[PDB]
Amino acid sequence: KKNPPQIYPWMKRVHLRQRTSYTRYQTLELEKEFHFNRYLTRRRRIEIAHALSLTERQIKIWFQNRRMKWKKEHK
Amino acid sequence: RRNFSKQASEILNEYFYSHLSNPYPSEEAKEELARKCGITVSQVSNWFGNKRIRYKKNI
DNA sequence: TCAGCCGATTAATCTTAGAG
DNA sequence: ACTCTAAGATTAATCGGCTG
Repeated sequence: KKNPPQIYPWMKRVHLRQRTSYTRYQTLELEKEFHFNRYLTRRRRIEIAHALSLTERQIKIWFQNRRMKWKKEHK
Repeated sequence: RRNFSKQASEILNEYFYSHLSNPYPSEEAKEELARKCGITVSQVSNWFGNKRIRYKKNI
């Protein structure tokens, strides 16, 4: 990929890095909480973000991604 | 899981380089390539994600 | 409204089949 | 045969359209 005839937009840098892997415990719970209730209430949202030491956005994103993963395993 | 066949890759690269202007195939072209290469649409989709990034990080 | 949902993708990473 | 590379997969986190 050393020489692209041009630098098209997609080749540009999007996203105005870090990937905080989640501990086995954290993932085990979120999962645990998922089998229980696929969607989240502002309530459950906070209590969990609390319990597992994570921001609300992370719990929100975690469930959003888990739903798409559920969608694609079909099961 | 084993890697893709020398031919499947060729097929994918052909598409990729053939479209460097927008390497984002539609779910159809993806389904198309998928069957051509004898691999899932997910596998194609992953392949393109990885291909794009690894292309960029090497410009 | 406007925060959260979907969907596709980005980018960092995990795994480990294999090019060397 | 043996070893690191990188192919292929997984998943935080982002972009953006859209609605309840």
